Amino acid sequence: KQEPVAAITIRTNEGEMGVLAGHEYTVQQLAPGILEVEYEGGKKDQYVISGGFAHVNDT
Amino acid sequence: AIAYEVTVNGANLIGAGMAASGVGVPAIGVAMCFSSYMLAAARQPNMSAKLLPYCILGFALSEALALFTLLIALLELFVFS
Amino acid sequence: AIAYEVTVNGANLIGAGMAASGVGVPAIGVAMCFSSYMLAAARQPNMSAKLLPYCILGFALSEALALFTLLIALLELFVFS
Amino acid sequence: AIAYEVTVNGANLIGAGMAASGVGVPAIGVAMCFSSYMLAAARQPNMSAKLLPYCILGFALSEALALFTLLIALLELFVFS
Amino acid sequence: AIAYEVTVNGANLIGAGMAASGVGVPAIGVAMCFSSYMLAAARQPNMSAKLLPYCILGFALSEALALFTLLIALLELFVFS
Amino acid sequence: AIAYEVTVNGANLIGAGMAASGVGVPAIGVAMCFSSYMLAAARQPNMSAKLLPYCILGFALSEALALFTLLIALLELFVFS
Amino acid sequence: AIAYEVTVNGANLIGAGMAASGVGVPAIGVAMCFSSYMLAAARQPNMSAKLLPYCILGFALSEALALFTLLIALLELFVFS
Amino acid sequence: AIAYEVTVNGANLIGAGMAASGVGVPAIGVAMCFSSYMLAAARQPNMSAKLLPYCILGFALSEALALFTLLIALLELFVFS
Amino acid sequence: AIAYEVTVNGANLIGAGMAASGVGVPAIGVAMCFSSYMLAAARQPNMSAKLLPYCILGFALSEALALFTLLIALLELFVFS
Amino acid sequence: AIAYEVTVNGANLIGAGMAASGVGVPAIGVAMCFSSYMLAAARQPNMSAKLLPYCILGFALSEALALFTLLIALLELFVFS
Amino acid sequence: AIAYEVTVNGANLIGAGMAASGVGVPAIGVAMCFSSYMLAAARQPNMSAKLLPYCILGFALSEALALFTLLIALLELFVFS
Repeated sequence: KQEPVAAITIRTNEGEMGVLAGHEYTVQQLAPGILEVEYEGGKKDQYVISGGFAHVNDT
Repeated sequence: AIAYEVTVNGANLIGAGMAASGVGVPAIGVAMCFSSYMLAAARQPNMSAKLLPYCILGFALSEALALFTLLIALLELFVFS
Repeated sequence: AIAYEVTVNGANLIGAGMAASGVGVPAIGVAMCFSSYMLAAARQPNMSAKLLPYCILGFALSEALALFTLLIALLELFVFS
Repeated sequence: AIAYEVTVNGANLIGAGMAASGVGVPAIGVAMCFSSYMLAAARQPNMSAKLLPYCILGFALSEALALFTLLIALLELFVFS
Repeated sequence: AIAYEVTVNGANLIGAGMAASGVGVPAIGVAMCFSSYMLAAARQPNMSAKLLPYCILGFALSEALALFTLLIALLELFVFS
Repeated sequence: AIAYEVTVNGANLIGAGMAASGVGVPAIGVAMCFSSYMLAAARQPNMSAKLLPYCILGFALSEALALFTLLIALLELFVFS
Repeated sequence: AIAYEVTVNGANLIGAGMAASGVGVPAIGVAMCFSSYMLAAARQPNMSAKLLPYCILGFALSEALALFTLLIALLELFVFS
Repeated sequence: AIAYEVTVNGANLIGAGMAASGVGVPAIGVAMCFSSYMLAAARQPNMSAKLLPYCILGFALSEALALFTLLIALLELFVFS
Repeated sequence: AIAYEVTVNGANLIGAGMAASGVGVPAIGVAMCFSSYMLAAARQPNMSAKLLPYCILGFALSEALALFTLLIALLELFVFS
Repeated sequence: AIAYEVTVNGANLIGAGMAASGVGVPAIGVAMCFSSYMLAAARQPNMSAKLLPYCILGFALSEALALFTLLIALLELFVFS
Repeated sequence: AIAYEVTVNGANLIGAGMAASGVGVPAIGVAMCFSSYMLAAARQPNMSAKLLPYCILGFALSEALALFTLLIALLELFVFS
């Protein structure tokens, strides 16, 4: 819930995308695969998903 | 061997067109810069004020290349006999 | 050695034909601008008013190079004998 | 040094074949403009009325360059001796 | 100062080649236009009929530039000696 | 002045090459049209049958320009003495 | 006026070089066509059999233009004196 | 009228350069035919092997066009006087 | 055979035009570079700081090529007889 | 008809330029082949290992075309009289 | 048959320009390469290191061609009489 995060990496049908702060507003599918979160401490957290929709914000 | 120096004065006015043919290519860069700035600004208005310097710089360099291409021709004709 | 100056009077009417080849090359570099404005306004219509200046600005200069490519062809013929 | 002025009457015409090479290159900027209008309206139909003006503008000016490139090629034969 | 006026009758024809080199460039614009219509119909079939007039207009005008270029190339032969 | 009319019979067989330079330029546009049909059918197969008539149509017209270019290269050799 | 007919024999070949210059441009259309087929089949493999015919057709057509251009380049040496 | 056959042996070695200007062009098709495949494999790994034949096909055909362009240049010299 | 040397001084003032044609093309490289920087920054501003040096490098070496071309057009004229 | 054979020692060096004009064009086929590897690798890093065999291959063969387009420019000068 | 060997000392200075025109073309491949790096890094920043070498590598190769296209234009002038 609203965790501070440094970076995140998603998978799509067009291919693998990588989101950082201030990324452009884009809404798109999530292809069924893995999802990497990277906190400010340099650690990482991988999650398997089953589809979805990623809603990114400029803010 | 015999030696015939020849001086075609009219060649003053042929090479100028060959530079003029290239004066117009940098325009493609110019718009290709501004055309980008819109699309970027379409995807991120918040960044529109930070991208303009790089836009003006690319424009200036393209324009300067065209300016030298034209400066040859204007220098080719108006001084050479 | 021997020296033959020559004055080809038809060369005047050759470089114009080669300079004018580059008058249309800015055209792709002109409509690229307006086309991009349409794409941006289609992406973010709200931003359209803030994009129209730069568009015009690019067109004010991308076209100018074409004129600087045409001027030669009109400055090459009508004044040079 | 010797003075050989020469007047080549064929150069009345060769240049019109060169400038005419640059009469087609605006057509791509043309079709770019119209294609962009199509793709923009496909991205935002309700904006199609507001983008059509800009299209025409860019179009005409691109075409205008062709006309000048077409003027020379017709200004170079029907009057020049 | 001597004057050698020369009438090159073969320069009737060389330019007719060069002009023809420009007749193909409008084809890529024609294809750009039809491609845009296809992709827009694939993006929004409801706009299939609304966009087609602009497609025909752009094709007509690219083809017309090609037509004037071919007109130069042919007029450059069948009337000029 | 002095009048030397020259009939260069080799210019018969020069412009035919120059025109042949432009016969290939339509091919890239040709391929553009078919590429667009492919990607349009991919985005929407249901519209494929509706987009094919333009595709074919586009090809022919593009090809026509190339053909006319080729015709000059065939009209420049096999009739000119 | 005086009449100098000249038969320049080297012009049998200088055009062939230019006739070779247009042989390469159609290759871009060939490659564009196969690239489009690849991308479309990757977006919709189930359409791969329905799009493959038009692909081959585009290749043959573009290559036909290249063949005509090359045809001049070979029809300009082995037959013309 | 008078008849002057001129045999310019040095024109052996101009077209061989001119043709070379069109020998490098098919590369842009060639690389494209590869550049697509990666993206196709990027869009769908499973469809790599099904798409490789068309990659090699477009490659070979564009390279053969370049080879026929080079054939004129190398044949323009080592057999022709 | 017989031996006629010739020294065409006008060739000094032709190639400088032929070179100047290619001075404008690198402007497209400059613009392509900056346009890429914008459309990358507008996708990820955090990488702007990491992408600006490469962009900087991109419009140096490109520009440098143009300068060499322009240098020839200044090294062809102001030194050669 | 009369027979004036000529052996031009300067056209042993013009064609080199016309060949060198085409040595820089296949550079595009380089970048387009490496650029595609980047974006593909960005879209699917785990595929980068199997895409690289294609990239360098297309590059090398494009470079082969450029090498021949340059090899004439070296073969046109250092061996011919 | 009569034989006139001729030594043109001006061709020395023309081909360089014709080579110089091809020196600016690799710049567009340069920019294509660096732009690809920027956009791929924007897609995947974690790959920004792993894609850096290829970029540089690709650049150098394109640059190498320009050097050759610049080598001749410097090897054509300052050694040839």
